Amino acid sequence: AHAPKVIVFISGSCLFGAISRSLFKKLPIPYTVVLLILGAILGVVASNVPLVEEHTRDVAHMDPHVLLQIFLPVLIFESAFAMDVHTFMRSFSQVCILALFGLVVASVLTAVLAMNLFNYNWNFSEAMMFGAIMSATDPVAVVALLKDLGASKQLGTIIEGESLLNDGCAIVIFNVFMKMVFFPQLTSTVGQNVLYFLQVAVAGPLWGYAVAKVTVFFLSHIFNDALVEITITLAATYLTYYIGDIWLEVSGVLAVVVLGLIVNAEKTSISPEVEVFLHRFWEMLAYLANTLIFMMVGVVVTQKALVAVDKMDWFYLIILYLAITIIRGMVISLFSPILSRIGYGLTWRNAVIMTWGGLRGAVGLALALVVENLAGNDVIGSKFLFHTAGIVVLTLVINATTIQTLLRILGMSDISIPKRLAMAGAVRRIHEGQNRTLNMLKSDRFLADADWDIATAACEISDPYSSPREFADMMEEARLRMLKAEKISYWKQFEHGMLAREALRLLVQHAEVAADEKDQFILVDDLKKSWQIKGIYPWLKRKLEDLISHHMAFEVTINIAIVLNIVPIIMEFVVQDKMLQKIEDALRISNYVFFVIYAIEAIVKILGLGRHYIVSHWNKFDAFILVVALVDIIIAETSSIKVVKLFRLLRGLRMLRLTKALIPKLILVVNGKINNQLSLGYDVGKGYIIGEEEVGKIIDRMVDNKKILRELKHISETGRLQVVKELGLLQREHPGIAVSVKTRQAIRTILNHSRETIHELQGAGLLDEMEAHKLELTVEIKMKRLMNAPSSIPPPPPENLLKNVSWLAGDMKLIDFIKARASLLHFDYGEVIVREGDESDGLFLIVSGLVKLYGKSVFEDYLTVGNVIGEMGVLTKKPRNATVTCETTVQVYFITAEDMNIAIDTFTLYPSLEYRLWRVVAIRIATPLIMEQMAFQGWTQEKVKLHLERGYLVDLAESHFQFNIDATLEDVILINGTAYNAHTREEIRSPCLISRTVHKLTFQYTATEEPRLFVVRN
Amino acid sequence: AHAPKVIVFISGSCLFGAISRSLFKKLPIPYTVVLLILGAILGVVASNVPLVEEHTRDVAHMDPHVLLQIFLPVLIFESAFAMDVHTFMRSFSQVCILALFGLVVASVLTAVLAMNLFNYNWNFSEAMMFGAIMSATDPVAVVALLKDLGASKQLGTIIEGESLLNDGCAIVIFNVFMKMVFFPQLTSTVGQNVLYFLQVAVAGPLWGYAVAKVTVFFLSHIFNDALVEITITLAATYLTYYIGDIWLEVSGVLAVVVLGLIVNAEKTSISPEVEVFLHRFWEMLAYLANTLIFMMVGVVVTQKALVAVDKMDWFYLIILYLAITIIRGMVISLFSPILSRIGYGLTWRNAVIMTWGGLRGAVGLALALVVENLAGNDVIGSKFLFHTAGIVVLTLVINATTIQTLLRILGMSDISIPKRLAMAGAVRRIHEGQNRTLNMLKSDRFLADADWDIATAACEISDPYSSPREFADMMEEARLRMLKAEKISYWKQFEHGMLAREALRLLVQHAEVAADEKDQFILVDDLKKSWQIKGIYPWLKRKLEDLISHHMAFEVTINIAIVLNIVPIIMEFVVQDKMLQKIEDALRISNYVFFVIYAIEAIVKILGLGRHYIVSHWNKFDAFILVVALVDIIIAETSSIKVVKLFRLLRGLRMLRLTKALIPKLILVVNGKINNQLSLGYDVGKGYIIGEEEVGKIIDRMVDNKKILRELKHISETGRLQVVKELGLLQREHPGIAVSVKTRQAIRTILNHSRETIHELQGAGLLDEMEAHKLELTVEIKMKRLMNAPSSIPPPPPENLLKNVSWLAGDMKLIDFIKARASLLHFDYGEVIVREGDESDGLFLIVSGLVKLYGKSVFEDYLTVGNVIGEMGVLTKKPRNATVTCETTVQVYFITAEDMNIAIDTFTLYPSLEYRLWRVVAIRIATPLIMEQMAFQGWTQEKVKLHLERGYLVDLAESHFQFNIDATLEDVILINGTAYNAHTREEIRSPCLISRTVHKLTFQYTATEEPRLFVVRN
Repeated sequence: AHAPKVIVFISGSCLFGAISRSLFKKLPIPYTVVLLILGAILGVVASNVPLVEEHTRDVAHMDPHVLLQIFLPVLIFESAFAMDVHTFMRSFSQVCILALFGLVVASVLTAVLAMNLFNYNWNFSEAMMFGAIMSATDPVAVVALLKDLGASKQLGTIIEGESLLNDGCAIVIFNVFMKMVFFPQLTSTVGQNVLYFLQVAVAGPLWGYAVAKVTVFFLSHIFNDALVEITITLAATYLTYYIGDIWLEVSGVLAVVVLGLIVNAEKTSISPEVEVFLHRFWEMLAYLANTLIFMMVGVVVTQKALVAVDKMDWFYLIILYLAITIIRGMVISLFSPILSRIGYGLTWRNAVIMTWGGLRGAVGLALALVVENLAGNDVIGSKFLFHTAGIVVLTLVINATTIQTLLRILGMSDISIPKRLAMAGAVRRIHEGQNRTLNMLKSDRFLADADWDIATAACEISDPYSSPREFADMMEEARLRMLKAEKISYWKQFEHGMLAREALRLLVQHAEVAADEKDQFILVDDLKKSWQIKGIYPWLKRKLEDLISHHMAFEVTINIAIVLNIVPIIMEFVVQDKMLQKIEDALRISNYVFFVIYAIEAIVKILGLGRHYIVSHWNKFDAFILVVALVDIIIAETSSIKVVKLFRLLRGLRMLRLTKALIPKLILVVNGKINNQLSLGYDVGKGYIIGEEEVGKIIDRMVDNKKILRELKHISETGRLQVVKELGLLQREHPGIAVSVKTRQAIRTILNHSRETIHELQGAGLLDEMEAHKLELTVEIKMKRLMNAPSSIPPPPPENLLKNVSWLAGDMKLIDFIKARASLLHFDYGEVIVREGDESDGLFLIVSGLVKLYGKSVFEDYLTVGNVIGEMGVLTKKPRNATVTCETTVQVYFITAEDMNIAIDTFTLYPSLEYRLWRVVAIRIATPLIMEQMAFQGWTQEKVKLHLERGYLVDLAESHFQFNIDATLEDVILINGTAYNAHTREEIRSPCLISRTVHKLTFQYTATEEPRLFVVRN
Repeated sequence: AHAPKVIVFISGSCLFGAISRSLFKKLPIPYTVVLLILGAILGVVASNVPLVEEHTRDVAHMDPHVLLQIFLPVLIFESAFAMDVHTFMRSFSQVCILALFGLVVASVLTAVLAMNLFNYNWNFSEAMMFGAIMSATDPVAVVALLKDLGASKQLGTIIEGESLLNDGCAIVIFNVFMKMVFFPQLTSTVGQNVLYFLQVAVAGPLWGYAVAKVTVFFLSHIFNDALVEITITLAATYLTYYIGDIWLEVSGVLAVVVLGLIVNAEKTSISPEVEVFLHRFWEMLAYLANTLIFMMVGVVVTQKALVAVDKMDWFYLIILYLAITIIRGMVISLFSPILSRIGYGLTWRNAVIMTWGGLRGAVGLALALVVENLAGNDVIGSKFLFHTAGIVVLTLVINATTIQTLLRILGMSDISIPKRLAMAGAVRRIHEGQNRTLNMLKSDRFLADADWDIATAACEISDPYSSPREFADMMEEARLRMLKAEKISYWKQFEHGMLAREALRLLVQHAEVAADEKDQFILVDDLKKSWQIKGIYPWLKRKLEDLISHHMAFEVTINIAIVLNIVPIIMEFVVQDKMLQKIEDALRISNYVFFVIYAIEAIVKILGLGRHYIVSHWNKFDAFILVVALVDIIIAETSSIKVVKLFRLLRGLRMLRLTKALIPKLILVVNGKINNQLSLGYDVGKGYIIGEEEVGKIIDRMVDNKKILRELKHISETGRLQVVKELGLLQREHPGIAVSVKTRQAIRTILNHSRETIHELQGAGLLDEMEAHKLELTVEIKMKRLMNAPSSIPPPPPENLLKNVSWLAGDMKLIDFIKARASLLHFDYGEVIVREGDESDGLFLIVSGLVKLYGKSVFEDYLTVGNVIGEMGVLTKKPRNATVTCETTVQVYFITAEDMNIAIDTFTLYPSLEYRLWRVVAIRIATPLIMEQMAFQGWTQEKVKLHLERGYLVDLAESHFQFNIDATLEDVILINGTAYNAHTREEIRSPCLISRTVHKLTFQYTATEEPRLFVVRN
């Protein structure tokens, strides 16, 4: 059979690709040129040696179908799949203008040249096929350099996206003109041509979109089956192309492009193992396709093409190379007035790279082989193949090698001083670690006599990269140094999962954009562009909710019944539109019986709802459709004008009333869009707030100048406050979406720490490897089920807020008491709930709204639902520390200090209510104190809070003296009250970090300021 | 074209497999039965609806070639690839006996039944095809249960290996009898039949072995190219099959089996990413093959088979099911007298599982489809397909579901108390961690109002599994508790890379075997089976080294010349054996010119070496071959008997002398085999020593009974000492191999810690993600280059040992001094180098041999090259602490205390020589002290040593008082000398762990016992 033999030839191609790719890794020329050389050699061998000709001929040629329907889909999908979708969408308008118009203009100009330069006397359709071939690109070799050098990352994204769209549209143009040349048909009317344009250009992406959304839907519902996900992705990728191109005659390649982009975007719905597998799998297929195409080009160019090449063809080829380079540069320059004003903009030297980086590749060669096959004996196939191969070789030899020197000359290969210094520091760190390990290993019993001259050489890692004027100098130093601290903070937040990858990239992009620009800091108005939702979706949401504003089984039954009955309707009316004696009778009978049994909705609803049945708007349509069907059924017991109008009405009216059930789902879709935008804005805002709170502890130990310190601290806080206000406003604008976004991240954090506990048990050897996977898989299934959480969650009632406060969360009997003794208060904008210095009246738990707080230790921040205000008012029993003002309509539970005192004095079990309240206060006191001692040591706020979570209040009043052992402790904070050192007799009367040299403490009955102390176990 | 359509059908199969696999996950029946049902439905549809018949018929049938040459290789290779090779090799004799003989006996018995039960009147060849089909297996559904239950892991390995070999040999038997039935040929002679048997049974595995070794060779030389590795593996896998089955007519399937097993074994030569990709890729292909085969079976069984099935065929099918189950059980029982005495043995209930677990699968169905296609219109194809499908369905419905209940009834589904308790503890740990994180999250500003009723329910992980008599009870408790501590230690050593995976599995197997057996502890003689090298390779090594015992370019030129000239020789003599006028003349001329130019070896060597040229043995053959060629060339200037003998001699003599160059490489091969065995033994011994040294610190805090304590401590040390002796002996037996094995692990440890430093910088955000990958890739390329390190490394000279001692390793001027003042001593067995209580004479650095040490703090251990003996003899200047005796011929550098005192008093820079010596002493003192405080806390010895590596000696004598701050320190050990507490005035005169409550220390001029103190920075 032929299939084993083609697999054999594919494996031969595999090994030749391996050889070429391995040996010429040193040399600058890419391996594809070596594959062309090998193809040429194999061609001459198979020509002069018939013993191998008769074997190889059977596989040496490829039908147009295998090219256009296997190779091109693979290449185009792999290109669409490896792309970073988000930056592409960020630059879509620029990349799409450049691709879709530059392709047309470049192909037209190339076709004009091919008619006027070459003596081949081609007509315009042939020249346009030629231009479409010569306009394809393959910059995989250049985007790699732009990624490695790191400079102008947006340029790499733009070039790659342009290549993707350019290749897709080039294939479409080729498919048109190939038909006009090799499969001519009679002149179609303008209307049919317009429909054909819409079929290829508009139906394609829409078909891809539909299949992509269906595929991601199903992928979101598969668990513990990597094979099913992989298989579904592959089957969808091929069926999209085949059904599009063959059955629908819709542009398959564009649908495949859209499918790749969408599936890449929705990567969160795919388990990570399947993600990495799919990336490597499509890379492998693209590699095989490239090797096969290049070797086939060499073989057939020696066998069939070069036998008909004249001395003038080489001159034409050189002129063509110059012409296409000039055309591409001219196109880019001509659109520069537009591209400069959209997306990323376009620097001159970026335009130079984009011109020079236009490598041609496998797509053009595959199209040239299609032409060569279809042309048969005509010279046009040989001319096409020769010129395409010549251009490919010239670009891969000249451009693909000189691109590096061009990057150097234009001044872009220079790696920035920041990154160079970071690399040098990291290398020295690694080197010191190696030195330590070398010493230990030398000081060991078993490996004492290893040849260290070999080992030390073997491990050596080496560097890969090798007064007011003074006040402005120091200011620019501090500016860049602070932005570096912000970058570090954003990465640290990412690694623990406080940040989504997209939020991280947004923040890092804003930080590097702020670094290169003069006198700049991260602009809060550039962050606001995230959570400021575009009004389209809110508009739609309120509209649909307005539009949607008797047992449960009835509507389920009727909604099923519509789907059931539409099949008879369409079956009959399509037949009547197209044009068994029992079948038409059976269809009419089915219509009549359906109309009869529709009493179970019509009259049942009329009687159940009573006279007011018609008040509900949709029941009016329910009556109307029955009225129409009654007449058009009664007619049967009594012409063209009857039937051709009934076939309109009895279809149209029956499908319409399904929208009543459809709207609730579109509401969910709008909610999902709003949820995604709100979640991204929330993540970036929270990340920025935390980054400012962390960098605002580092700067006090990192700039000396006590004027630059104040200016940077002011810029930091004036940025922070706007965000903390706006995030509070977002909740009020869209409550339930925010509630869902909060619950989701809560679960995510819990699951991450559960995985870390599992890995700790695994590394400690307390849990088997096979048991570790079994637990981890449940962790992952829960994590994936997070993606299917409702996009909106109903906000909890206030009693559920009381039920969940950290200190209330315990005894049901205490919760019942607090229900029995509480009051609910409501306040308007600008009402001030708390003043400084007033005596304690009770505790406030805010259940709605946003409040601003102010007071000297200043403290200008805000609080929101679930926060408790006046925490120690009944513990310390002293004048208020701060003022609280309503920034919004605010609702709180107020429980009087008289109400507290009873429970305070009565709930005295070992998990004491006073103990719980003081611990809630102590964590808040302790966190800044721990940070001020460790922010430069590298911990984040959340690890600080988890570290303090293990701690407990010191059980004083057993006796008023204590000293501790570090074998049972690791940190101490004095929260409140008066204490004094047992050795030095120095008093401590402040919230203080108890330094680790403080040996022994003693206390006394300063009854107004009684002590509390907090300690952490190892 | 046909290829796009077959891809479409494959994608349809993909989606049906996805549906069946997803929906029936709850139900017990496997999805393949659902695929058969779907195939049946599709068959009846395509039968009664010609509109889809005309479309589907083109793909519905499959040629025998696509089955036998695509599907079967894929299935067999995937089976061979997923297998754990090492346990399979450990049980190979048992599994191979059972597979290769049970297959023959079962197929013969089934064929006899098929002749005698069925009225089909088959001949013996047809019945043997039938038996070969019915003897195939597919236990993938049962080995999964045996892996999940964890009981009888060896049984899972045995069943899986039996299936692999059984399927391979069944395909071979089928290929024989299919030829005899459907492609008959004339009766061959017995000799040709014997050659055919050798061609199928012996040449197959050898061809697979050759391709496997070549493939792993090339894979060992590829770096930073995952695609090349993947591509080469796939190309090799298919070319092995194709070249074997088609060009060589050698059994392809067996070669594929051997290739899969070998490539799986050599996984260390493949980058891990390529490993996981290949596993998932072959799983995917096997899944596709299974789905396609089952659906095709359903389609064709409805279209062609069931139309010719009678009421008696069902009775035959049921009788056949019973018969094959009985036959398999009988075979297993009959071989039980043999299988019980080899490999794993065979428990009765294991035999019951193996009988009931014999699921049939895709291989039998594919062979049945081959028969059905070849039979054409004959009833035999329908009978074969019907019976095969019936057996498959019966086994998948009955056996595949009842296997779980059988495992329960026989008493194997019960999970052991140890694992249940471990799971309960791990679950409670995870639950407590979730509780902590829940509390913190509640005590947070941003997520305060998340619906915790949703979150807490969402994250909940749940348990998956739900007096002398008293002295013996306590003894069995301590025995099992110690073995559990050993298991933990072996896992902890693995996670940091002190152990190879195989060494870990050896130790864990020995630990669990020792746990289930009564009154048992890990037997040192079971560890010895690792490093006790079988004598074959040492024998070969010495033999080849004996056999192998004038400018450099000459031999390179001649070794190339032999390879060059053999091509003319073979080209001429094959032609003369087979039977251009210029070509034969040119060949003779080439022979004569080669003989003439061979003067450049013959006479050049004779003159260069002189008269004694003939003394070297190989020069005698060099002269002999020239003598023979001279006569047979001179003949041309003067018949059959001439030519047919010259064609023997002038070939044979020319190839022989290449063995002189070949032997040096075979020496390397033998060295590699010895290296692998020695390395595995070394790893297991070192792991056992460290495990005993760690568990020997835990037991003092883990058993109360001070008699069971002594007995277990004695069993531990008496095991340890034998290993520490034998590992010392191994070095002397095979020096350079041991040196290479030491250097390799040194580099491995350094690279692991370098990777950890990189990940630390990455997590701290100090290094970019893209920079982190760039460094990590260099780390990985170095790690992979470790695999190509020489298998033997020449032992360093003594001056290189002096050059590398931890304290000598510094100033070149000090090294020069030590060269200037040193002495080298040699000692025999039983000479005692050091006695207790003698005055200091100097320091010993051992450069060769093994010495035993003894002394009260007892200390009964050994030391080896690179160890220094008498470390503080010139520091403390007091009577010796211990006795040292030569266990072997021993050589040491002895440098007199008089020689020390000068350098001690002169090398006083900041990196003081005395400082370095005291630090070398201090680490040795400090390590046990840190372990005794932390062994139960979970640290290993190596993390202890790395922790101490950061520490330094306290710079006393600035003033004799000090106190420290934990913000600059983390641990303290007092090494030697006299100190006293500043507050309590208590003296300290012992090597002591300075507990963290010790605030302040003071010292004094007790000149005989001056103090040294060691502290660790954070």
